[PDB]
Amino acid sequence: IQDLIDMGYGYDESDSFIDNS
Amino acid sequence: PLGSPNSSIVSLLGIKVLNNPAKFTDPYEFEITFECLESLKHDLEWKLTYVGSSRSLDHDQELDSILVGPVPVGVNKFVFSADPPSAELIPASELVSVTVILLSCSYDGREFVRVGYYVNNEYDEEELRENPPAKVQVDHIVRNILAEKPRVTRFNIVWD
Amino acid sequence: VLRDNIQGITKPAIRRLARRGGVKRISGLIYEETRGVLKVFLENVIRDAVTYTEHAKRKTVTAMDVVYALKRQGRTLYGFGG
Amino acid sequence: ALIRKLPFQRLVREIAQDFKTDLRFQSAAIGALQEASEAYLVALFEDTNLCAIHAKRVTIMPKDIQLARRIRGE
Ligand SMILES: [Cl-]
Ligand SMILES: [Cl-]
Ligand SMILES: [Cl-]
Ligand SMILES: [Cl-]
Ligand SMILES: [Cl-]
Ligand SMILES: [Cl-]
Ligand SMILES: [Cl-]
Ligand SMILES: [Cl-]
Repeated sequence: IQDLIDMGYGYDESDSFIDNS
Repeated sequence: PLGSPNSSIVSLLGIKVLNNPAKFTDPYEFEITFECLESLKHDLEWKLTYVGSSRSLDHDQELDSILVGPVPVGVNKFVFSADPPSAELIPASELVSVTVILLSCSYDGREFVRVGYYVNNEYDEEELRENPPAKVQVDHIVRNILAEKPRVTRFNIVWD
Repeated sequence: VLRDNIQGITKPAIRRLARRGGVKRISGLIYEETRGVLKVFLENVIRDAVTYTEHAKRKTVTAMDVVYALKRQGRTLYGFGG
Repeated sequence: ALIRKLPFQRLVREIAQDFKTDLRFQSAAIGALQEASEAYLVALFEDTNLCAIHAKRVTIMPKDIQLARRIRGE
C-alpha cells in the first residue's frame, strides 16, 4: 500500500507528456 | 461471487516426466494430473511444442497434440506420450544445446495454461562432449528435462 | 524530439536488475539483448493500456489503465497448483 | 526503483508517441509501468540464470535470455 502511495512521485512533471489533471 | 484472478474450470495438480533423462529420439512420457470443477461441453486440447532455435520462432516444432474428453468432474490422470522432434529441422549449431519445450492446454481454441521446461541436450560420451563431431550424431544425444522447475503460466479464458 | 531512448537504460542499471535476479556476471552482449526485450514488453503493455483508455473515451492513460493491461500478460508461477 | 525514473520516462514517452502522438500519461501510470518493467526484468534474469545452469554453463548468453522469454509463456 505504501508503494501505491509513492508510485507517482519522482518524475519530471514539466514534461507535456505528463497529464496529472 | 468473489473477485478472482483465476476463473479456470481446469487446473494442474502435477506433471511427472516418466522417462528422464532419455534419448533425443525417445517419445516424451508426460503423466499429467489435473482437476476439473464443472462439466464441460468440449474436450481439452494439449499441445507439445519444441523450440528449435532461440533466435526465432521460425524453427518451432509442434511435436504432438492430443484431445482429452469428455472430462469428468474431479481429479483426473492420463499419460501423454508425445512424439520426439525431428533433428533435421533444427539448426545443427543449436541441436546439442539447452532449449525450451512448451506443454500447453486450450479449451475450444483458447489457451488457458502453458507449462515451460528447460531441456538440455548432451552427448553420452566424454569424448564427444569435449569434441563435437562435424555431423551431429543424434543416436548419442541424451536430453535432460528440468522437470522439477516448470514455469506455469495461467491465462483467463471464457469457458461455457 | 530525441530518439533511441532505449539507450537511456544504462549498463549499470541492467547489471543492477540482473544481480537482483541472482545473475552476478553479464557479458557485453547482454546489454542490447536486455534493451530489446524491455522495449518489446513496454510496447505490448502500452498497446493494451491504450485500448482500455480509448474505450473510456479518454486521451490520458491512467495507472488503472496500466493495471488492466498487466492483468492480460497471464500469471507465471513456479510449480503447480500455487 | 532500480532504474532512474527520468531516463525511463523518456523511453515511455518515445514508445507511447510512436504509437499515437496524441497521447498523455499520468505520473503514476509511468510509475506503474516502471515497477512492472523492473519486476518483469528481474524475473526474466532469474529464469535466464536457471537456463544457463541447466545448460551446465556459468555465464549467461543472449540465447538464455531469449529462451527465458519463451519459457515464461510470452
Ligand atoms: Cl493450472
Ligand atoms: Cl547451451
Ligand atoms: Cl555435448
Ligand atoms: Cl528435474
Ligand atoms: Cl558501466
Ligand atoms: Cl530516479
Ligand atoms: Cl539508472
Ligand atoms: Cl547466444
